[PDB]
Amino acid sequence: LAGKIMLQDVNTVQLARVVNLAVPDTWMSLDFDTMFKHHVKLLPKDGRHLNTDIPPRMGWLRAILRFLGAGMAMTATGVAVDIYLEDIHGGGRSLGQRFMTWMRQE
Amino acid sequence: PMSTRIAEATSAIVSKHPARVGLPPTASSGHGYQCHVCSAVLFSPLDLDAHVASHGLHGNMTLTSSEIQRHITEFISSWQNHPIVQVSADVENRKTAQ
Amino acid sequence: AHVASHGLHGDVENRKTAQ
Amino acid sequence: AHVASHLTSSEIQRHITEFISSWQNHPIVQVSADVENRKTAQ
Amino acid sequence: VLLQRISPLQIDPTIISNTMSTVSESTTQTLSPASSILGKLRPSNSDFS
Amino acid sequence: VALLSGKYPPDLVTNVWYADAIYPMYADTEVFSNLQRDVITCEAVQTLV
Amino acid sequence: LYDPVLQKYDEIPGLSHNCPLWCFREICRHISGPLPDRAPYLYLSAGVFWLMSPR
Ligand SMILES: [Zn+2]
Ligand SMILES: [Zn+2]
Repeated sequence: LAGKIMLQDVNTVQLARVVNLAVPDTWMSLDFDTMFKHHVKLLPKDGRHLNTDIPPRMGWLRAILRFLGAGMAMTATGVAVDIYLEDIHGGGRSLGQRFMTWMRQE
Repeated sequence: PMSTRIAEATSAIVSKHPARVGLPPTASSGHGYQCHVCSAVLFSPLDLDAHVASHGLHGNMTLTSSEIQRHITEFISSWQNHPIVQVSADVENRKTAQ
Repeated sequence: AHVASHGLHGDVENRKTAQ
Repeated sequence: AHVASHLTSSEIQRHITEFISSWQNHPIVQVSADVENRKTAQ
Repeated sequence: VLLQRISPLQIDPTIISNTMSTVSESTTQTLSPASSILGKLRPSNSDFS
Repeated sequence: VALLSGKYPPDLVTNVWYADAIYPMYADTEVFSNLQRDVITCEAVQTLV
Repeated sequence: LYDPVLQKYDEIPGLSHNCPLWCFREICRHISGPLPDRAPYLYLSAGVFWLMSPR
């Protein structure tokens, strides 16, 4: 199972655990799974911006950015809205390094 | 009574008058009579508020009432665009029942 | 703009020029 | 001026800025210096 | 402005962006030609007077 | 970008469009008054010489 | 209040209309009576203190 978990792709909801997120219980009546799979997506409509790329190593940032964009959808009043990923100012490099820097001491 | 209030709420959420007419489009009879950045016409409320929003720069995008109402109008437009609810009825009409 | 949303969702050179 | 104070990837901007900051105040770019009032080196 | 009152076309910048979002690049690359097109043209501005 | 992007209203008929658009600028009648100014300009330069 | 989406004032009736505040007020007034202290009971965290009204 250790050799398994080194390699397979984890589901989106499960990758909250590296960053201690959790789905709130207010979202239990509503669907979330289709919104995560289809309505918070990366690589926006304007194309690449080079603050949008993530390396093939450490691709868990996609799944946490899913939670991030869906929280940004659900906090707004009105309908749920399709959201695409604008600039991140550090790159996937700097985001991965800062995430690893916090995960040094939990 | 309640049914009046819920009916007014339905008419508020469903009717911004985007209602479709069959005519040749004319430069006078446009919904965007005077767009308030540059005074053009675009014949539809969705393109009109897209015109109002696009002249604003995209780093200065703050949610407000008009920003909510654009998504409301787009949502209701696609819902009325769906055909099964284009042609539907809840109750009889003395001919279908007969 | 907040008010408008409520109603929406419910010299010789200058004299030559003028001439 | 502020927007102009604000293309390529983030590692490449870090390399460019480190290169320019290295060659920034080196005495190969600077111009218009002064006499020294030598009174040596006869 | 007398021609803007008359002319039937309406310049919409969304056509060039919605057709340049179709490109297939490999993302393991620093050089972005489609994003160079978009950031160079800047369709999102008004005023084609 | 204005050459690369431009569209019509979605179902238009041109004679109706121009027959609406050209009507007020021909209801205007400023163009006839400039000809009298042209008269007196030519008469003035001739009587000057 | 003002609903931002529906763009109208809600017709939730005001506080002057509701039955239970009126019954609450009148039962507290009739249970107090001539007493200067007006609460029917007092809630300490262990047990409650009552009021010495014969009714
Ligand atoms: Zn405008
Ligand atoms: Zn207001």
